[PDB]
Amino acid sequence: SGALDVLQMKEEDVLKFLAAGTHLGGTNLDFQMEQYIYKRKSDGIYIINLKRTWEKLLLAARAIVAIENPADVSVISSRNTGQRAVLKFAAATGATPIAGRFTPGTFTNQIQTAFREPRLLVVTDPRADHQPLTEASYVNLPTIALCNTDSPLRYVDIAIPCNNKGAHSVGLMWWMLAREVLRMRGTISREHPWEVMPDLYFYRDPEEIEKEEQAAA
Amino acid sequence: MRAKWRKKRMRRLKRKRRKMRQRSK
Amino acid sequence: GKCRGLRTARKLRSHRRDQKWHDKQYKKAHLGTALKANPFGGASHAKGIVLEKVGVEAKQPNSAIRKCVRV
Amino acid sequence: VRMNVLADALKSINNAEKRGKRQVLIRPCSKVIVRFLTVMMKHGYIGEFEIIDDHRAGKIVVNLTGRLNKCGVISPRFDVQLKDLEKWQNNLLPSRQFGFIVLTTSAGIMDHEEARRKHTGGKILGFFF
Amino acid sequence: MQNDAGEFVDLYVPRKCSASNRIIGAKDHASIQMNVAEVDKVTGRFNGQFKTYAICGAIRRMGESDDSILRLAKADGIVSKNF
Amino acid sequence: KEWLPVTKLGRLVKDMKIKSLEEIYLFSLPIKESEIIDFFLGASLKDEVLKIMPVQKQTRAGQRTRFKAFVAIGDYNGHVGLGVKCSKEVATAIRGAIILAKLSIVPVRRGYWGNKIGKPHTVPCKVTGRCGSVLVRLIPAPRGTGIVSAPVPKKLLMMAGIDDCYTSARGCTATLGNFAKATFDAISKTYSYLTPDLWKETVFTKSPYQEFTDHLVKTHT
Amino acid sequence: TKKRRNNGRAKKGRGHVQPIRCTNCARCVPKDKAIKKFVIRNIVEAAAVRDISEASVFDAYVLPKLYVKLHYCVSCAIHSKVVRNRSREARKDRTPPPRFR
Amino acid sequence: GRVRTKTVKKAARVIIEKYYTRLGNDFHTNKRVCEEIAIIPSKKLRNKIAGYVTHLMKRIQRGPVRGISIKLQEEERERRDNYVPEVSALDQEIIEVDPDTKEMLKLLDFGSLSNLQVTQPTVGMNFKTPRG
RNA sequence: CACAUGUUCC
RNA sequence: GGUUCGAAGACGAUCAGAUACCGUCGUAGUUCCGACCAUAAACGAUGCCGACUGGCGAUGCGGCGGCGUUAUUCCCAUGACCCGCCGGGCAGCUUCCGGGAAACCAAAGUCUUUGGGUUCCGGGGGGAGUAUGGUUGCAAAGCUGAAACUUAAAGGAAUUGA
Ligand SMILES: [Zn+2]
Repeated sequence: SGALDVLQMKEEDVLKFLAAGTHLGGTNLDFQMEQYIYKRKSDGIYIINLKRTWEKLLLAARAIVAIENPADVSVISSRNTGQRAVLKFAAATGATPIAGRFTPGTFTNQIQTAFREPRLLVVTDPRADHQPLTEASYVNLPTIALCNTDSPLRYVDIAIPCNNKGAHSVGLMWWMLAREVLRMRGTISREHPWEVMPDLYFYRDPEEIEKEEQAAA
Repeated sequence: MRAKWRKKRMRRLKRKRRKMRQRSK
Repeated sequence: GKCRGLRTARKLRSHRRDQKWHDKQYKKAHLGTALKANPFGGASHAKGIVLEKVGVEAKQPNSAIRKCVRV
Repeated sequence: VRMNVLADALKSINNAEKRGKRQVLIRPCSKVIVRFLTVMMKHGYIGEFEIIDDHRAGKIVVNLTGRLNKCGVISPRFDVQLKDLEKWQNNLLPSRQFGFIVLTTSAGIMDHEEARRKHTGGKILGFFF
Repeated sequence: MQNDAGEFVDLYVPRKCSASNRIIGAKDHASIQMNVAEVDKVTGRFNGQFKTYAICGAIRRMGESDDSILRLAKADGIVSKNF
Repeated sequence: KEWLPVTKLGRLVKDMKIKSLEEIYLFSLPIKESEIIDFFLGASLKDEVLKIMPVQKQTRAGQRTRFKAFVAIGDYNGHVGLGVKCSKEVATAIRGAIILAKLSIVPVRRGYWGNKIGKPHTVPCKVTGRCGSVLVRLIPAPRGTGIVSAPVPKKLLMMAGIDDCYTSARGCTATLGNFAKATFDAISKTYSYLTPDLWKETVFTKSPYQEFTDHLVKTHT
Repeated sequence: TKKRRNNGRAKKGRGHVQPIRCTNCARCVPKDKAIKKFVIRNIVEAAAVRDISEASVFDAYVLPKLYVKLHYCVSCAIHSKVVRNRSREARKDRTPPPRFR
Repeated sequence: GRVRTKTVKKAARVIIEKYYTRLGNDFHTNKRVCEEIAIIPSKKLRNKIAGYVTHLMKRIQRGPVRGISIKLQEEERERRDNYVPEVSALDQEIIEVDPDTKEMLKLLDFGSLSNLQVTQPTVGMNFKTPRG
């Protein structure tokens, strides 16, 4: 990831970041997110640096690969946008998916049937999933978070600066991570592109599911 | 007894001692 | 202490001298009025003359009659 | 106003050490502070410092390591004999294995071990461990 | 910790924080044990060893836990030095 | 009778795979099983009850009274623990405090006073701990001095392995719950204070859960 | 103990403010301490607004409103239920109640 | 009050998720279906559970239910989750790019490309909500 | 518009 | 000089009684000038000077820079807005900095790891801010200020019932 031309920025990933609006930040700015931002455009939107996003995206990809057991990587999404992206990421990689309503006590209460013991916590949104960060303190848990400019850094341990508000920019970043964790371990060759198309990971609104069906009919 | 009126009672009592001591001199 | 000057010994000693008079034990042991009001006058024991025997009623809940002597 | 200069420098870098800053800036530069910083550096308590000598009282940037617990100052500078120098370090230093009391002597400014070697007393400056 | 005759005497040596250089306590349940995978230069694949770090729980609650790993990551060459 | 593990940290304890409880403290992993302590130090460990505190609350039909227990625990070499449990009945609270006391045992640091001959006996430096208004300080002491302290923290220093130490207590020490916890914090900070001997770069060994990540999946969940 | 950080008033740097009387009673209340209500209301609300309209000589005449700046004391406003007591965490909220009707 | 208690409700939840093909719509049939497949100690609870089942029936053909596990409705949701359209939502030949973000790519390596169209920035900063 | 007051122990 | 209000007082209600709360009057006073008086819950219940220790959005003044909308109109520059930066000015929000018995505190932190400087002030509760002495004041009263004796609690924060 450090000045290695195999892992530097790809042109195919540039057009994907811009079309999904991942470089578009929030209106406000958290003082820890002053190092991931190029400059604030007119209309008061900060611009997230995509190359530095890609560099932080690679460092978090080193985390899951270093975890020898793929099962105990807890991936949690609470907002309605992110359950569809995190479920197939856990299916493709081998991680543990949690889709909505994070029960308080899954990492602290032994009697619970959902008592999990991960080595890694991957968070779709720090504000939407602050509760998983609370039990990430009581148990020694390195934490990955998909942070926005507005997202605080309470008990996150590595952050990938992205747009976690837009639906297209949410599932694309997981489609980033689905490729890369399988690219250091041997599943995917880097010469040919990975065959799964990124609309599979994107959130489908119930209106959009209803919108789609008559064009198929 | 409020603390305000016991101070007022003291001043009425202190003034009474002022007149009583003054007539003897 | 509040003041920490290199030549504030007379300020520190005067403060400790004055604030000692506000202590109940120091003022009792260093005033003539406390020794004047003491019938013993610093004596551990003393001899007196019995003139009558007085019965003293007791205090709150524990109630009895205590036998005393006017010495 | 600013009565003591070393007291403000030592507490400024103690506040940074509690927060764990990598380096800290102190606003005045004095000969005593420069001598004070050289005492701690030979023992490896801090990272390497540098001064910015402008045409005023200069500014000192001191790189910090994580080896500092507390660097205090004793005011006023009480004179210390050789007889009660053990008494000073008994109630000020944490232990006899480590902890350094630095105090100015006629031979210069040095910690309490080197003052024992040269058999010279003087006025106390501060404590650090 | 040493004795006079040259033998280690403590029953264990505690860890140290990678960023703040403080020793991590035994009841610091918010401690981090990072594991950073290396990449082979030519094939771009996982090697097999670790580049592990250790951060105390105070840094996480103060919000520099991502920055602390990031600063060592430039120094250990994981992050591109231009960034 | 037989122990079945619940937390996956305790699974390696039953597989004869965790060599000591030191590397448990090395990685600051939480202990939530009282019998993990019983596997390593189940023989030399002893228990001693500090106080039975009959607290109560005012209800409409009288006062609801329950008994609060204070048990300090730990073998006389390297480890000491404290546990507080407030149950309905005295023996249940005493039994329930022992379980919580084993979960809260901490390693001690023993230092020398001046000269460094023999075995470490006293506190290596001046550490202190406090809760509420009770503040307790620990002072290094020469050999053969004994524990100069109040009787209740004296039992804790017997059970921590420290034979010589000078103490000083500031605050309302009649409250034994705060008086015992304030001392127990002070011993617990011995491995929280940085020592000039400890200035070397700590070599990182493999994580205990990492080293047997294949052993913890081939036989159970 | 201290109930309110601002002591139930907006006085922060003044130290002294002019008092104002109340609407129900004549209680002397400081201006920043008084519960101030400004009510925008018509002279007639539901029934009399209708029949006067056809009885008005001038067709399509808008009825003028009435503007009264109310000044209540602590005892008067609570007894008249202008404001009510809240929990210790609910006290710190100072946003107005939602306005839809 | 004809409010169903937790014992009646929880007994009716397990029946639906296990006997979807056996259950009907009208009250009297699934009353007798649940008679054989459930050990209900009294006739009163047998009518109450089957009656609450019938009220849950009207929720089933009108859409999904929160607290239920139906093998047929999850199959509808499973293929909808695995839907793949014929092109991606990322493949547009038209990408509108802010000029301030055009300075971003030019200082990077990937500055000038084929299908990047720079727009015109809005003049006059007006983005904050009015105070109050 | 008024609702003033009711010794001590668990 | 006294409009209004209004200690005292008068009268009418209420009540067992009102010498109170309610209502009608109403002296002193409340209004202006010249002199005393120096006491307030005179509060941020938080002495004054100096340094350090997170951010966040506001607001007052002054200064600096900048697309742009809008007036003199004939635009530069000045006004009114918008976007930032600087110094302190009153504040607010926020969090495991840290502290405190807690309430809570950017100070009430940088304290048993105790020392930047300098004043005032407290030693369980009453007696008592009392007596006496001194001093000021036309007076009211202001400042300083006990002891004899009595007492095992008084008190502060917080929890649960009533
Ligand atoms: Zn009023």
